[PDB]
Amino acid sequence: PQITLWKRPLVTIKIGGQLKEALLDTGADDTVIEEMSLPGRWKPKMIGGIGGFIKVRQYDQIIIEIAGHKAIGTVLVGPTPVNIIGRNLLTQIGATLNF
Amino acid sequence: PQITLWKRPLVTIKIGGQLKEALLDTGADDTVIEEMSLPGRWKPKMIGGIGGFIKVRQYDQIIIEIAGHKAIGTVLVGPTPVNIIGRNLLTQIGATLNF
Amino acid sequence: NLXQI
Ligand SMILES: [Cl-]
Ligand SMILES: [Cl-]
Ligand SMILES: [Cl-]
Ligand code: NA
Repeated sequence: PQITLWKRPLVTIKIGGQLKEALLDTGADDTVIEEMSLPGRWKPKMIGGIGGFIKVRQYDQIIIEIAGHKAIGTVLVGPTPVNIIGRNLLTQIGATLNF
Repeated sequence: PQITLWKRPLVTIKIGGQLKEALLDTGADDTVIEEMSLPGRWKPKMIGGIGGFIKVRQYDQIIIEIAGHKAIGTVLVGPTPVNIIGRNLLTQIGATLNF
Repeated sequence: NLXQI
């Protein structure tokens, strides 16, 4: 679709068999999801933004459905206040900013 | 223009006569710039990001050019890791997200 | 870097 930005660009995602709401975030390098279990190996990571840093778990080669579009990539899991789809998965669904 | 997301979507902005780089950020409600002098009075605002909340200075009706497009609106000034153009001004320049 | 409400 074409998503206007009058409102937060929230979409439904499916990850780990779960449906969640997430923000399409072009300012995010990485994808960050609220605490959940994911399969496989992980390693610790720190990520930062406004307000500082949080510790997350990094899972690679995770599949996610974003507004009906499947993508695979790295997903970070930790105490984020909002589920965020970052550029590492927005590229895979062909997302662009247009003006 | 059409901006892909393989790299950070950084553009040149002009504010107070000064050129700066900023990130086009669909995940941001508001525009936030690093410490600088702006004219007029300011009001307090708290904003939240991945790491928690910070206090910023809110300046209303500021003239800013974004990638050569004129906008006039609210700019928040405070300790942000990067200058961010949020939805309040992305809507003024007609930006949409598309996939 | 991740990214504001
Ligand atoms: Cl990735
Ligand atoms: Cl592409
Ligand atoms: Cl505004
Ligand atoms: Na994995």
